[PDB]
Amino acid sequence: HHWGYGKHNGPEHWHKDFPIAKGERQSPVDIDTHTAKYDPSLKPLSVSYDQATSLRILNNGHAFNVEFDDSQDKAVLKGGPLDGTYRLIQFHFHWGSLDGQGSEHTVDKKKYAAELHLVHWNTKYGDFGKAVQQPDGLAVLGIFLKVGSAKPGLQKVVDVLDSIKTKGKSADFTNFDPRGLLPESLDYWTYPGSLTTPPLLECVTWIVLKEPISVSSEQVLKFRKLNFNGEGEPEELMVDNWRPAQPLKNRQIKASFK
Ligand SMILES: CCCCCCCCCCOS(N)(=O)=O
Ligand SMILES: [Cl-]
Ligand SMILES: [Zn+2]
Repeated sequence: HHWGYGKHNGPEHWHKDFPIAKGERQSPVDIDTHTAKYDPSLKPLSVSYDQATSLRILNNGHAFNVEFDDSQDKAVLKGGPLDGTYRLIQFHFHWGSLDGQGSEHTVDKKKYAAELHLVHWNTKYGDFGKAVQQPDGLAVLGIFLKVGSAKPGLQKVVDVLDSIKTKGKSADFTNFDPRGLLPESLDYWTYPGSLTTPPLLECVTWIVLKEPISVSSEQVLKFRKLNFNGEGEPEELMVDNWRPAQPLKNRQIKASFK
C-alpha cells in the first residue's frame, strides 16, 4: 500500500506514514497576492542553466523526472532569498486530468493547468542526501503552466514520454536545455516550505515565478497519456498528481516585485 494520488493512498492519507504532513511549514500553499509583501532585502535572483547537462528521464510512478549530472558546478540557482549556491539535480511536473486544475501552488485560489518544479540542493551540504537533513537544504523553482500557445522548448520532453509510459521505465535524455522552459520575467514569491510529495521534508526555500509559461493543449494531453502503473498492469492514467494547498501557519510570503 504505497503512497499515491488515489482515494485510498492520496494526500489525505500521507500523514499516517509521514506525520510531518501536518507540520509547521508544509507545501504547497495558496499565494494570497494582496497579503504577500514586497521584500527590499531580496537580492537579484540568478538562474544560470547555460552549462546544464541532462542525463536521463524517468517515470517514477508519480511523475517523470528529467535528471541532471550534478557532480560538477553547473546549472545553479542563487540570489533572491538564497544564501549561497544551489545546484540543479532534476525537474518534474504536476498536472491535472483537466486544464482547470493541476498546479500545487495556487494564486488567490486560482489553479493552473500544471506546475514545473526545478529542484536544487544547497552545495554547502555536499550532496542531495545530506541537504535534505537541513532546514535550508533545498530550493525549488516553481513555474506555472497554462494552456494556450505551445512551448517550443518543452516538445523534446513531450516526444520522449512515449518511451517511459509506465512506472520504472527510463530513457537517455541528454543535451536538454532547461532555459527553454523559463518565462520572460523572474518576478517571484518566496516562502519556507517542504517537499510536496512524501517524505514531505521541510527543507525547501520555495521560489514561485509569477509569470506562467504557455503550453499547448496537445502538449499537456500527452502528459496525461503517461501511466501511474507499471508495464503489464491495469492502466491508471498519470493525472492529478498534485497535492492541494496546505495551512500557511506561522509564515509570510514575500514578493520580489513592488
Ligand atoms: C529523503 C529522501 C527523499 C527525497 C525525495 C525528494 C523528491 C523531490 C521531488 C518532489 O518534491 S517537490 N514536488 O519538488 O517538492
Ligand atoms: Cl484512480
Ligand atoms: Zn514537485
